[PDB]
Amino acid sequence: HPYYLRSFLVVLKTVLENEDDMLLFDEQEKGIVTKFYQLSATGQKLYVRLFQRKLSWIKMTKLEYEEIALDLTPVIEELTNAGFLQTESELQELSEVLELLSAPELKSLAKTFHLVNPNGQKQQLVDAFLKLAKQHSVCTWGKNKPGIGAVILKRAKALAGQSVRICKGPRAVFSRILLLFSLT
Amino acid sequence: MFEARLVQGSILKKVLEALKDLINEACWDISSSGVNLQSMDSSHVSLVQLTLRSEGFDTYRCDRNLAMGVNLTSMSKILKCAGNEDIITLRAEDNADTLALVFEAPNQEKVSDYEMKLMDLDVEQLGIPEQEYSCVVKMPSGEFARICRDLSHIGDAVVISCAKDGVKFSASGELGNGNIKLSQTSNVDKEEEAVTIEMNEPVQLTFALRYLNFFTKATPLSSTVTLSMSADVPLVVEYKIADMGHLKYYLAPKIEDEEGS
Amino acid sequence: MFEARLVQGSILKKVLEALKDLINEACWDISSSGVNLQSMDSSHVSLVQLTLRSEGFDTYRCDRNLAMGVNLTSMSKILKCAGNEDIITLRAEDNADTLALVFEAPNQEKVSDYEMKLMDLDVEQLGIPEQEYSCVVKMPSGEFARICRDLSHIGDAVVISCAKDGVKFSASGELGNGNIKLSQTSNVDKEEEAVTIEMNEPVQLTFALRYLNFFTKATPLSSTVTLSMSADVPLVVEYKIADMGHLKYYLAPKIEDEEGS
Amino acid sequence: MFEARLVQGSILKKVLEALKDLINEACWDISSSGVNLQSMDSSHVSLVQLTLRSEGFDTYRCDRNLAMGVNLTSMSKILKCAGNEDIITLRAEDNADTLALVFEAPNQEKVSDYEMKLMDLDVEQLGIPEQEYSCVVKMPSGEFARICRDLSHIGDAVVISCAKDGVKFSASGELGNGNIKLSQTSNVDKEEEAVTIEMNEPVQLTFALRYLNFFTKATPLSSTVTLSMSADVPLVVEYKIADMGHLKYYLAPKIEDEEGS
Repeated sequence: HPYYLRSFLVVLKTVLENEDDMLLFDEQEKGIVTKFYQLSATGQKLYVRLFQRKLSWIKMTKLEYEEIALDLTPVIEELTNAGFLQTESELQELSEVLELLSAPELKSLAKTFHLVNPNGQKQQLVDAFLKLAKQHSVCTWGKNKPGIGAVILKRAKALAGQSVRICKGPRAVFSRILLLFSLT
Repeated sequence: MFEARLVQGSILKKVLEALKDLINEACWDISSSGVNLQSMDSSHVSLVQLTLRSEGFDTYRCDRNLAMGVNLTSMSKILKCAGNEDIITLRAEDNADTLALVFEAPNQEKVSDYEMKLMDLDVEQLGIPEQEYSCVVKMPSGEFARICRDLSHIGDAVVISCAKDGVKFSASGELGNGNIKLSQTSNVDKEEEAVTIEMNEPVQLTFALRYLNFFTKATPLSSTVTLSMSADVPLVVEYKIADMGHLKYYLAPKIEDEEGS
Repeated sequence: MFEARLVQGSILKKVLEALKDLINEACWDISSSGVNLQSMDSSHVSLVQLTLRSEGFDTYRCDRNLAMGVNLTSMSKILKCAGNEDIITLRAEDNADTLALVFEAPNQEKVSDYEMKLMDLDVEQLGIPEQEYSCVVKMPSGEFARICRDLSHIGDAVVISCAKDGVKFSASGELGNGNIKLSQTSNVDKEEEAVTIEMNEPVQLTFALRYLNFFTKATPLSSTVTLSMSADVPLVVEYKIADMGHLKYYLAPKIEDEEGS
Repeated sequence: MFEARLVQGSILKKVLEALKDLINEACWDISSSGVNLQSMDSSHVSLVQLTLRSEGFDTYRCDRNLAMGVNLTSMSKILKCAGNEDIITLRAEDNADTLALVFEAPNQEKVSDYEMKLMDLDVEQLGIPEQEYSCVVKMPSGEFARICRDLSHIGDAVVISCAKDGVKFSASGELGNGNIKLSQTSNVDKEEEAVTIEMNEPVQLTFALRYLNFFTKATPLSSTVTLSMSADVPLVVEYKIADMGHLKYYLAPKIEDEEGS
């Protein structure tokens, strides 16, 4: 969208002319915003859009945005390197990956496990799986190795694949920026 | 060079069915003395052990100890393509990732050859603590499969009370509660009818029926199952595969506070 | 207290199976005369009546007439656990809400005990008017059981047109029309192959098939249906339960004016 | 008007199931010679030809030639209602608007009549060429069906290889590769349990397994199946319909893509 590109940068370059705004923002926030202008012109769109979107660990295979490129993966690599788009990387959080996984995929994961009633409603299987976390007595059959949850997240990431998310820091600081701009 | 010629292919055919749904991947530990399978299920609650000896094999040759990672589902698909009277000629080449299954038609007119790919899993050397069992039960395989299938409808948990007058299986559910008990066979000399119980101290434990149904898929392997159990030890279900080996299962009793929470 | 001992456990299993798909809950009226049941169907279309006389049971006793509302679905699942030759021992005590079913193996090696939870149902009694019918036909169960299944693939409306020399189970549908016409048989040594028909007036009717398919699920009970109709009177299908009782099936004929629209 | 009496109703029954899942509509060209059916398949890949000689029928008469467009799925449904030992009496009048089926019973006690709706179709006739083939194989029908289902789990392309001592059924899928060879034996007195190949020149082709599974649906028609293929010639699968007639099954081989480059 041109409007997404047209506005955001305009919002910043009008909030720029206010000495109070810099008086209320520290040097670190200023440096992040300087990095943000420093970002490539065509690389602006991926942070511009997903910011104006739902916050969740979501896979790139779902993304379809092509007005930049169909293989704009290197732009995401740049964003990850600069520190906006956290990739798969630190994904060890059972709840998050279970939300990431799809319902048929959840059914399949239930099938390869031996849960009870492996056919229900989306979240019900999720807390049924989290019930398996109450453990570390049976995985101690032989070696201790309590990473039952590690096994589940490994097989889920294999089932799911890649995904990304925005770091809280930037999101928060530009939320502050646009809310000061609004003042309503 | 691994080369095994097994006359009774049905014996190998049955084994895969018992393992097909309970385990997906496992290490096929092989030695010069026979085959040895040992792994865990996905839910990491039950232990399966197989002790196929080398004597039963018609032709056995194991130059070096090997371990091949094989997809159990994949093996079942290939195995179901061989008849219940063929002569299996499982034969493996040194570090070739090729399991040369050869099915020998007893009619001696059909030649069947397949090759399957070998995965690379990891070994965990599961320690098996040998430890005696207070209550020992042997009783014909079908009724055990019958009993564990019947109590599936009524409930999900079973209380097994090894009573000296006879083992009693009880389950409780929202449909009600029901207890099934047997009586020790005294005069019937048929080995496929005895319900002999060995008593050392009375015991009562609890197990999830979803796994007991899984275990008994290997009823065609043998006529009699042997159950050994005691205080605070996992359940062991034992099958005797003729005279070439035994197939034992391990089931940890459900923790008494699991239903409390 | 109420105690009933039936040697032929297969009777209860077959009886319970027949009423599974048509009735969800029923109130079992029991007296010194014997077991009786009368419960109009869930769809509020067909009526089912079932009676068991006391002398048929090997041992019967009932101090006071009772009426238990039994979830009919759950009873069959418990009954499905019983074998084909056990000695069922229905028993209820005083004013409890628990049915104590007992299954005993013929060899006295396996004692099965189950318990139910009764539920309170309103006792709705519907009058049954006794009167004479136009066509009464005694015909083997298997033949009719085939007939209803066969005509289902064509349409959903049979037209029985009883006549002086046989039966004419016609039907129709978008695919076409099928007119099955059996021929009257009289000179048969066995009574399980006679289709003797008694008529006073000719009768042409129409009925819903999806019930009729449910309606014949009691086929294993007997081999001789006593189906009978009269003018503007609900269809009567009756099976003679050995020397135990009768299981009669009532269905009101469909209105032709509905087919016009 | 056309009238045909067939003693063996099961033969006509077995024909339909083979054709029902492959072809939706067909034109039954009827002449004094007998019954003919040629119909190019749904996916515009395979060809099916059927011929029934008039002499085999117990009674047959057709004054003027006729071809009816008849739904395969619908007419197949009706015959499922007929018993395996009935005496079918296919009949259709000169004013071609409906089809009459006169299913009977061996005891001559139950008769069933059905009416089928005809359809008007474009008669597209294709002239097949009559020519000799390079490698021709006759071999038991049951074994061929078993081979097709077995290799279906491996890949979607069987490579035929007429060789010195039989055929070289070869599956090649991602899960593995499967090679099956049948030894040419002719000393067996039972021609049904024998495989005979006549060799003129070696030729190797490939066909998709999806059609081969369907092609086997006519297994109960006969015990022996004849296969003929040559270079750049569609595969020929023929079933001998007792002494009634024959059924031939055509499939053109795939064009071998330049996967080597």
